[PDB]
Amino acid sequence: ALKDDAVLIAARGYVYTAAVGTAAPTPSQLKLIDLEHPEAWDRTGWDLVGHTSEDDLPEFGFDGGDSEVRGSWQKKKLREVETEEIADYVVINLTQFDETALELYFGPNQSATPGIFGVKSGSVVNERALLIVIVDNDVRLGFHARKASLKREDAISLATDEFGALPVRATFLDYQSYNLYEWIEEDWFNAVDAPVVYLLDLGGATGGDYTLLVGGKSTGDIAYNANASAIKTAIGAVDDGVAESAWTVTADGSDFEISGPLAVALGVDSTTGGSGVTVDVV
Amino acid sequence: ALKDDAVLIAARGYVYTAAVGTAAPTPSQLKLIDLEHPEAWDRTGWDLVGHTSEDDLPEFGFDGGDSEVRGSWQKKKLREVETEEIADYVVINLTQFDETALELYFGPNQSATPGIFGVKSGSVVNERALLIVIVDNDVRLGFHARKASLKREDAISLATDEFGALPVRATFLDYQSYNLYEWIEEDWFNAVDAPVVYLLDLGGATGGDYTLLVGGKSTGDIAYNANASAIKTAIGAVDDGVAESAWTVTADGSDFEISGPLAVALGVDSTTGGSGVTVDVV
Amino acid sequence: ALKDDAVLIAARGYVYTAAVGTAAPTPSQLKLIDLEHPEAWDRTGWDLVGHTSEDDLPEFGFDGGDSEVRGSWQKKKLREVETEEIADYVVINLTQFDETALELYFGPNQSATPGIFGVKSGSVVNERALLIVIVDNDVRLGFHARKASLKREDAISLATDEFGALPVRATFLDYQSYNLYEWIEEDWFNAVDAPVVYLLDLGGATGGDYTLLVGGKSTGDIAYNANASAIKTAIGAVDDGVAESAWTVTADGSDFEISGPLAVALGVDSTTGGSGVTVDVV
Amino acid sequence: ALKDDAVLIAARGYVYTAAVGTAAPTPSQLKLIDLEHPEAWDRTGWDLVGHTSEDDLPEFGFDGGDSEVRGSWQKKKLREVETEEIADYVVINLTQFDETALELYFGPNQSATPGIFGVKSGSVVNERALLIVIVDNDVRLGFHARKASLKREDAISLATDEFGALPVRATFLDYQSYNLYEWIEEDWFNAVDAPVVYLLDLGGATGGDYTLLVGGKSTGDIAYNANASAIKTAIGAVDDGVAESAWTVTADGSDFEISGPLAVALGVDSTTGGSGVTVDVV
Amino acid sequence: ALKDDAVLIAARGYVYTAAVGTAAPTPSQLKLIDLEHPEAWDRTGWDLVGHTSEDDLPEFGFDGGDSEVRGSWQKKKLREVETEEIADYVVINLTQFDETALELYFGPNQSATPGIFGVKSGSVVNERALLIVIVDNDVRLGFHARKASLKREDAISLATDEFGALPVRATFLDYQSYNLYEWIEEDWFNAVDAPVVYLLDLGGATGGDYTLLVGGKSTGDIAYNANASAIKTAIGAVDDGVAESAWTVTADGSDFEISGPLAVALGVDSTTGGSGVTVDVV
Repeated sequence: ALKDDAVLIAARGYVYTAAVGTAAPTPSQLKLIDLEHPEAWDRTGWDLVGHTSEDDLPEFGFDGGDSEVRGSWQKKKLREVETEEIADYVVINLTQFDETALELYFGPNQSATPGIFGVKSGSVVNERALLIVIVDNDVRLGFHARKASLKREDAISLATDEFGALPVRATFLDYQSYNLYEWIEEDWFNAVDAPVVYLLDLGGATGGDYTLLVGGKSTGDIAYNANASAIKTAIGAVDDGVAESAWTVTADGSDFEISGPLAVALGVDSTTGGSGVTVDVV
Repeated sequence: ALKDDAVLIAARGYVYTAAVGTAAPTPSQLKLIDLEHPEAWDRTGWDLVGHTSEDDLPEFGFDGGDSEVRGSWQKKKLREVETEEIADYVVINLTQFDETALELYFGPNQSATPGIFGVKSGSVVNERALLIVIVDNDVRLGFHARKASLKREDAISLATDEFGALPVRATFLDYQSYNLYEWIEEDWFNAVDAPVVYLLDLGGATGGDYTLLVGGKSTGDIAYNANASAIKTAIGAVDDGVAESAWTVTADGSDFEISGPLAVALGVDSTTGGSGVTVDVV
Repeated sequence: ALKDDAVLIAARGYVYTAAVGTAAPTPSQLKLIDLEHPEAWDRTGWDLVGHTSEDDLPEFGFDGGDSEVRGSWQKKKLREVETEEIADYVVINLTQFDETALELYFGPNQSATPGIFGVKSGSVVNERALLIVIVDNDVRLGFHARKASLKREDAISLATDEFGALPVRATFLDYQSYNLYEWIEEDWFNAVDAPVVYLLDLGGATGGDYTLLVGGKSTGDIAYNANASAIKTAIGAVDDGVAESAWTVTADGSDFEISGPLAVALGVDSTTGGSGVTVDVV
Repeated sequence: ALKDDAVLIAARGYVYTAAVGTAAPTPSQLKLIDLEHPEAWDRTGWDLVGHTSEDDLPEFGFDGGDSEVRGSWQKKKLREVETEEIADYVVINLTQFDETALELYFGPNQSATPGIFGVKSGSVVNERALLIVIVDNDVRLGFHARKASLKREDAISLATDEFGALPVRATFLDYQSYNLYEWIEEDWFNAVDAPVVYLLDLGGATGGDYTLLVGGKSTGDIAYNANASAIKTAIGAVDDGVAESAWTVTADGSDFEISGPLAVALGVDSTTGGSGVTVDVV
Repeated sequence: ALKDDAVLIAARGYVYTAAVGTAAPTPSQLKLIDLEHPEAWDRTGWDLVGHTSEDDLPEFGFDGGDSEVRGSWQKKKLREVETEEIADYVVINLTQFDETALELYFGPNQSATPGIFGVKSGSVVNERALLIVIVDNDVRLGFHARKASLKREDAISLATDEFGALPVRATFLDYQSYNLYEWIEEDWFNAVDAPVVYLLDLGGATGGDYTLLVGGKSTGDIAYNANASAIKTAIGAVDDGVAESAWTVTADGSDFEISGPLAVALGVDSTTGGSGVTVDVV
């Protein structure tokens, strides 16, 4: 279904890392968590990766994944076969230059003396857990990987007016029978299939009649004191392809549930009392 | 011929998916369905895939089709032959981060937990039927594939001022006896030579209780010596998608002419017997 | 051989198609035919492909034609060879989504059902004749191929703010003893060597004198009373590489028709009232 | 048609806001409303925005809408296309500096303490429903929008001569099933298309004759006791060819009434007794 | 050459619309129609657009039309070309706010309820035919666009001291091989020449058999044409708005000559006395 609440702009976001395997905040915690302070979290061990580029948001790419359509002499297209496997990564453009951000790009500090960061000959291993939180007016698309192997992706960028940047690629590694990686919103994933209810209210009406509008098409006159079976009858009697048995209607005085296969609204109202009729959605 | 009705401009459109092999709404239904609610339709089983990007529309690409002109020593240019056969697809840029629209990009949820969606490996099988309805003015060009294999086309896009995108390539695969895919629009493809008319008999009968069928559904019942308006309003049955204003009827007292946007058939023949009744195309 | 009328701009134009081998309008008919009604022509069998994009006109490309020069130890750089045979084509961007334009891009309709256009796996032949008429402001350069093989050249283009398009490539194939393709225009292919001639009016102005500007050199003064031989030797007097044997001068009664190796223009007029002196092409 | 009372001068007016989606008063019960008091209206939830400026009235602008005329190589001037979607908005200038004016412009108060309105780093979402009323001599055109995104349009004005003001732009946006905004006035939109009728009242006549006129043209004398068909014949008999069959005529009280495609009036009158003949629209 | 009649001043005017393709009144009707009542004309169904700004007269602008001069390496100036085709339009400042004006600004009314006018998005199509009649000294330069696509030009204008306005642009489009617009005036655009005459030749004739077409309808019966000029007070009495003084008539022996503002056509009188009366143009 088309949901307008789940279309996402990445307007601000945060990136965290920890020793491999650490649990991210649970999907109920992630909406209450304070993002700038990993020292305050109930899921301890996360810490911030430092500032990250506004121009270069994390690129959730892949490499490999080529495939060909194959078939017999008889039927030319019957399976699509992978030539080589997908491998999954994210590219992160760090911009802070502390040890806390050079360590992801170069690997662990190779010298112990104060005020320097030392580097050795190549092929160091730098596996780390990764958490990312993309935040849009307090909707929070969370992403977590139990293990990722980090490597530098391209040269260190410098400029005279833009920020310098340390582009690092995290490649996702399968860890200890956990998932490869994982997305964390309470309201969007494995959520309960609750049908839409139009919450009609007669609003203190007295005398006269009103008309429902369903799928953009209008029913007849509904009396200010009509019952649930009559309302269900009048919606089902709209010339619009769905039977009466497709609908439900349930009552509490002025309050009604209406629910079924199409959108419901109000056309004309002449019910001469209170606010007149209204229609909310649950 | 040149026609100005058929220069498509595709300003809005809806993308739907279903389990492999499910049929689309027919050419005469496509002109009448409510597009935003797939649970209302005849030809059930479709689900709306969610928001699709307004700039990166579905691209109907193909790979292969490499072709060479050939001929023998005596006759230099006699055939054009395909060195590689046409592997055929449509690329949809989904822009919604629900389970309903990640499932096409990553395969099924792979975890039990409420509020989480997980990933395991690069390889998955994700085969679906596809329907696209492309709308401008009143023309609604449909496109239907009985079986398509879905894979991710490239990286998840993110930006600070434009919606994040989940691009999937649907690649078409051959499904038993059926076409690889069908374009659907009643006004254009296989169009009838002249606007169709159906005959109906009163035939010198008596007593004359009978029932019609339109759009696969039975009318209200019709009596002896019925007026053209009485037949027209009985054909205007509220089980259908079509208003009485769209139908037309005419008569010679013995015989009737009927015409409109759906086919007419005899639902139940005249209960009194006698000379009986029939219905057919003129 | 500079001819400004023959410098073509394709500002408007038409594309037609018919069963293989069908004959185009003769060059003398091509000036008379009504280009939007092929049903009316003296050459029966043509019909239009429908609308074509304005931005992307027919592209008369070719593939192959690679060649090299080769020799022997006996004899250096002996002969050229064409190492693969040149393969002409034209690409037409159709824009109707009607059956009359889907059938060129997808081959024949694979479904008998009214309102749908089925497509199937594998190769489809779709050989047919082609006629194109390019209409530069009342000159009509036609082009005809008695057999072309039509294949889809690229993806269907869809956009929200520009007409959708179906690129078809028509490769040209040899048919019987006929040419591969022909350009048809009565004025300027295989036409007569029409003489270029100048008319010196002299239609009044009894008294006074004028020069003539020949090849951009002025001759001296000549009087209104002059005869054909006097005009000839005055034209022949200039320094510029030509003499009285190269020129011709003739008269329609004090009104001179002249020809030769160089252009002639009015130079300077000083004749009496009456506006007689003027020179221009026949 | 020309309607001299549908020409609007925006001499006075009022502006109101509410939570997203709340209904405005219906047009029946917009005539009765007390506009200074948005408490105790027909439909509740509205609040007054405060004093809007007296010279810089609300302006119903829009952004985008650049459209271009598309074509084809065969025929140009096919359908026109919008290259940008029209973004309707209204700009309102508020002369008040109280919290009810500042929370439209800055978004909600960022401070809890009495007697201050603290504000903070921007990007604040401020969606609101909007109602505007224009008042002109007892006709009262209203306007209503279900959702608008309010934002600051330009700098705050201050001066020593005339009141300061805050400019705010309300961009209209879609909100579920409903229209973008709706104009409200009872006698104008969707009102019954009733034809014009003229009463011809004989004013207490006792004898004599009179000339009627139509479209500025007179007709021959009508007796004080002429019947409906006689006057219908005589008014239909004039030069201009609006013949008898174009006219409807009726009678009661010994008077007559006329209706038809041209306006009617009284010319010369010789009728004895009473006021003489009388005629006007009824 | 110059004349002072054709120096238009546009002191008053009218603007009309209708369904696409309908025909304006002919040049000889436009001189005698009554402009305020489109239901009276018997040309077709036009409707009057309502009041228009009394000082923002219609602006017949255009977009595009840019041009430059092309050449060659030999010759620098050989033809002028236009890089964009002329996109013609007219801008009309409507000023009444009734539905008959708002339909042209916002497109057709999207709300079904009494007293509410609604709108939802761009990509609406609002094709109409357009007629403008520009009046001074009762000369009437008409203008007629066969198909025009109306859109809003800029914002609704509201003011405290002069009328509000609804600026619409109508862009002219090609319809079905007609002119994209026409200017209509019988005295100016063609046949600026001595007035047309029709000759009737009586032949061999007897008796009061009669019929004579003028303006498409028969004149009333006349006895044997037996008196000179006696066709006056019949022509100029059954005349559709052009009385006796408009008609100039002469007769001698077998010959009657007739001239005036509307065409005389076929007639046949006094049959069986010989060859009968006959008619032709001079």
